[PDB]
Amino acid sequence: ISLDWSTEEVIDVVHFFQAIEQAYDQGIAREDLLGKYRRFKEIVPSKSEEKQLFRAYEQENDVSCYQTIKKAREEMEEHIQM
Amino acid sequence: TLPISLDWSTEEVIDVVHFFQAIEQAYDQGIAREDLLGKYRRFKEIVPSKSEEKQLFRAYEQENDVSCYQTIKKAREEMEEHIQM
Ligand SMILES: [Mg+2]
Repeated sequence: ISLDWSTEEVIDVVHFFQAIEQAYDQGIAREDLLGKYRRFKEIVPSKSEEKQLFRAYEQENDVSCYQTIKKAREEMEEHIQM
Repeated sequence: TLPISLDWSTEEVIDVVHFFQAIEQAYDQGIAREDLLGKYRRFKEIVPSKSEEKQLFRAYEQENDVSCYQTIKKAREEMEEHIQM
């Protein structure tokens, strides 16, 4: 059973997608991006919901939320640029 | 015609498992268009190669009465949210 979001949670999710965009712009610190992702997953624990949000966001933006986060999780590079 | 070998992470294996389960769900009680496509999108993140995708669909369909192509095609082209094959 899923839980509805508080206004604070909505903002945290907005910040997450803005972090993804930042990765494709001037870049973002690994620690920053992972922190935004950690928070995103606290709010969206469902793997299915995550996939739906990622696809919906990518429909209008030429980015890959999955590949960006995968890189941040697996690589030790301090600065991430997609 | 090269013999395919797949190198996926643990989570990616499960993402692929969820994709095929999604296709099966479409033939059972049905599934939401958005969920199905979300899982197909992830499948393509893991299997960007069209040749690998084609062979995986074939491998699954050889033992399961479903059509990955028909299901995703219908989902992509039609607007109804509830998809049932
Ligand atoms: Mg409710």
